[PDB]
Amino acid sequence: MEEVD
Amino acid sequence: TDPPADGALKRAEELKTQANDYFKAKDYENAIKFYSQAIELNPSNAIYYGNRSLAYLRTECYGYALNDATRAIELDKKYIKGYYRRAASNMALGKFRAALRDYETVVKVKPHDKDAKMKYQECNKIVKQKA
Repeated sequence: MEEVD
Repeated sequence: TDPPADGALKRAEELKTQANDYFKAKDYENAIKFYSQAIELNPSNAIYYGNRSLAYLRTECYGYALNDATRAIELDKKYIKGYYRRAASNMALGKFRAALRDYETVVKVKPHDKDAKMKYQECNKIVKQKA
């Protein structure tokens, strides 16, 4: 999704 | 100095988000940059070094990647996605056994996570590709 970190 | 204050830290948190937005923008070097800027704001965040090395990992800068990934593990001794970064660094370098050791550790923490499993088993099978 967007959870790169 | 103690941990930098709010605004500074939260801005480092910002650059974390901004660099994420650059990773989403498919620009890993700006992501690298903003993460570096975040290291200027705070220091001991495996998040910053981890995705910075992850950015280097996208740009096949595995030399820096291996450094920054390992560096993250020095900053946040337990960061699962941080090991994952270092593992990918070793994996990409051709150190499948070294990478396997890191990936193995990740999959030993969350074996329920195929996100961890995937690269573990991938490295593992490749070790078997090597006999």
